Amino acid sequence: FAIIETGGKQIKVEEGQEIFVEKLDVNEGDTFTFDKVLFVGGDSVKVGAPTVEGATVTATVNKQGRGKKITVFTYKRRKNSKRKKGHRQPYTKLTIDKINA
Amino acid sequence: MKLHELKPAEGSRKERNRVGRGVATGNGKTSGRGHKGQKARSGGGVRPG
Amino acid sequence: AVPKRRTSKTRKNKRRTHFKISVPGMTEEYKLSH
Amino acid sequence: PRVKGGTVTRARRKKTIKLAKGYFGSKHTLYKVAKQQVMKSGQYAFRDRRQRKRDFRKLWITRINAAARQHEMSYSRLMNGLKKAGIDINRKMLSEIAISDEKAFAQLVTKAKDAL
Amino acid sequence: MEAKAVARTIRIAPRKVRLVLDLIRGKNAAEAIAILKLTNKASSPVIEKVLMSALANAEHNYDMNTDELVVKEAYANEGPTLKRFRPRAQGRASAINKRTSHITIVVSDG
Amino acid sequence: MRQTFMANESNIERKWYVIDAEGQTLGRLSSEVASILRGKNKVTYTPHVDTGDYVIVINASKIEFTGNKETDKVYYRHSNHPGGIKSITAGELRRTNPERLIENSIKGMLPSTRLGEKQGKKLFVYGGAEHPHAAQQPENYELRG
RNA sequence: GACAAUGGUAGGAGAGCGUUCUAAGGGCGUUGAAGCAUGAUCGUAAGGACAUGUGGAGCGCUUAGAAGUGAGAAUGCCGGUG
RNA sequence: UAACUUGGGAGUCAGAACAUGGGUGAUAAGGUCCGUGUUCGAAAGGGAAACAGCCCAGACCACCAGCUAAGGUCCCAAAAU
RNA sequence: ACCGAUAGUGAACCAGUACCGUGAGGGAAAGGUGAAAAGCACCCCGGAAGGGGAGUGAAAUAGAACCUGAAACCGUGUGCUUACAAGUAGUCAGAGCCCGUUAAUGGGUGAUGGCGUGCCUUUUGUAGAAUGAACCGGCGAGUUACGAUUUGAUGCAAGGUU
Ligand SMILES: [Mg+2]
Ligand SMILES: [Mg+2]
Ligand SMILES: [Mg+2]
Ligand SMILES: [Mg+2]
Ligand SMILES: [Mg+2]
Ligand SMILES: [Mg+2]
Ligand SMILES: [Mg+2]
Ligand SMILES: [Mg+2]
Ligand SMILES: [Mg+2]
Ligand SMILES: [Mg+2]
Ligand SMILES: [Mg+2]
Ligand SMILES: [Mg+2]
Ligand SMILES: [Mg+2]
Ligand SMILES: [Mg+2]
Ligand SMILES: [Mg+2]
Repeated sequence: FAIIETGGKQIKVEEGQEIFVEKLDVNEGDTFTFDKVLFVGGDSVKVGAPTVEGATVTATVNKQGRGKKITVFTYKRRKNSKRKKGHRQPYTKLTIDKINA
Repeated sequence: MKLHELKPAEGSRKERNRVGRGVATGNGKTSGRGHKGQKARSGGGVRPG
Repeated sequence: AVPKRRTSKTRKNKRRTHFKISVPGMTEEYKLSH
Repeated sequence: PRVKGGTVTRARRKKTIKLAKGYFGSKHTLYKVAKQQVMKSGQYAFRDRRQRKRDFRKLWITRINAAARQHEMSYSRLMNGLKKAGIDINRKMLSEIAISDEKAFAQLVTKAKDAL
Repeated sequence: MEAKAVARTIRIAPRKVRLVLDLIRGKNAAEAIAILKLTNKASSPVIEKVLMSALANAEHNYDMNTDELVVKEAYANEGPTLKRFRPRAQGRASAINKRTSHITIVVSDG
Repeated sequence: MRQTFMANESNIERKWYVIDAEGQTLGRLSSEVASILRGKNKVTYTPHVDTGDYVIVINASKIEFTGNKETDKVYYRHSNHPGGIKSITAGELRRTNPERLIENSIKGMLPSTRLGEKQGKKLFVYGGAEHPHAAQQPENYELRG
């Protein structure tokens, strides 16, 4: 298993493993490389200061859709003051194939 | 101009301001006439001067 | 001396657990006419 | 000309009754009451997804001042150690490692403990 | 086969009838005419003409045997009312609500 | 949602320990005992189930009070009747029924939920020095400095 | 797009959703209209489509115009029921 | 980064506490009347056990990511017995 | 570019009627089977009411309260859950047991844990022990005509209009 850092946060993975993430700039049927590793134990252990070198993951993408809608609402009492709106947040999807380049 | 493509000029027409038809319009219960006095009365005010 | 509230649909029905009736005896149909 | 209100009324009134579903008693049949709890459900939810972020940052530290205690280490002198090494790994990761293994957690800690 | 019969605009409240029916449901048939006429109520002589119409049509219309033939559904449901008035102490008056019911029985074999 | 593993009923193994109450201050002990019942010091601690362990206490009677508070550490009580403030004890309880005095200081350090009562029904306290719970191989537990 | 700002009562200013009628244009319907009940559907909001059942003769769409044009509260008026 | 002028359209004239400078009162009152500033009013979120005005601090929507103010680190209850 | 059965007339039907008042005088409620009466011959249970079969019809769950048929309210059945428990009644988290969608990061029930004093109006300030609301449904409040003053858009210009 290996650790990455990805957008604003960290994730850990293994092969044959769905993994979701905040949106990225690619088309479908294509590949991507997370140039950011911070720890890999496995058995060939390697941990140090960030962007540990010699570790660039490979993967593949599957879908480029959006999430599900939540509603938003607030109100102050005894005062005629409210609000409503909607949100439906996007996501990229992946699967992991190989662990370094 | 064929009776089903009709478009007057820009800036000519407008929609009214209807009053006391909810909260979000900005003119709801009180309808301008803020709170209780003589100016908030049906047939209020004063002859000018 | 006057109800301050409304009686819900449950508290009305939690109360009638015992507001049923009973069965006669059973001698062979024949009555228990001692 | 005349406008008698029609179905706009009982439409708007059951897009709410259909949201109040799983609620006790007359809070899934009545509009004047349902409407009052659908509202608070919006101000509670708004408040919870800014507090969820404060719950789970307790478990992650709950579960590191257990694991460090095993090997003669507080939480503070652990998270101070790596401040010199430079490990910028978040919690939510140290929870899932030290729950799983010990051997990485043997190296991991010994450098935090090294640099002090 | 599932026969039935209904009695319609019968002049008793439902809340008074429903006490007898709970003693009648999920039982045999000749184990019901007996328990009915040994229950001192006023509901009982009208739920007794309403089995025996569901048993006399599983013999001439649909051809089943009365030997084993049980009761699978009996229930009462509200009906139309009849509004009346009782006078009181001062000039005031007070409501009266004379109520009705519909009765429904189902006899089945297995 | 993501990677924050939960414990459930299956993923838990609960154990039985032993502790000695000779030459110890009262609450200084019970601060360290109510955590073992509660599920800290494991790495599977979750706050909606019972992940903690069983704890046996022996020879309660040899428990010390500093200063002078076997006379002015009163334990009040009431009975929902008029004039019923029963100051039934001061510090006699060390002598009579010592097997309770240790059992109320610990149940106050724990919460008052449908669960934090249950994880105090896994405490066993004796003023003697022998326990009938030898069927379960209860280990010892020396303490923190 | 490199910086930017956005809590809000009285109140002012701006952009729009929906209902009923009319005019012109183009269209759907006994191979099932409006209305009614279900559903896990889309849009930044008011609100909009699609299928499936009952129903059994009349409704939408595009653009402009005219208004008895949107209710939870008035010890509110009328009817039904607890 | 603001002001000055002219013109169209409003609302308000019961104000409170806290600290400070002074009358009246009994160096009494969450008294009552004036002056200078901060907050409630019209403002949510942390701490003071609970609390409209008190110390920190000004919410565009979303996330199971992270650094410090007020106050705080034996257990309830997060962090140095 | 008028209403379409709480509307339009006080009255679409038995309407200045029933009903209230010594009298003068005051005032309601209530429309719809089907294209066609072909308006259920006959058998069975029951004293009759009403229902089950048969038969007319394109359909009788269109059978004289008959076009459609919402909601409150009242009930029958059962997939998950509930008799050591302190509750503005729900929100975020989260195991089990039962299903299988407008095909999506699915839906129903929820043993346990954290937070949490309803809505509107009036007030310096209200969970308030300050007011009003039993519940559901329909109706129910800045308009129109003449004059004035400003802003916007247009047509002709030392001229412009009846
Ligand atoms: Mg406003
Ligand atoms: Mg209002
Ligand atoms: Mg005024
Ligand atoms: Mg007898
Ligand atoms: Mg704003
Ligand atoms: Mg802001
Ligand atoms: Mg129409
Ligand atoms: Mg209107
Ligand atoms: Mg005033
Ligand atoms: Mg001042
Ligand atoms: Mg009608
Ligand atoms: Mg017709
Ligand atoms: Mg005010
Ligand atoms: Mg006052
Ligand atoms: Mg009241």
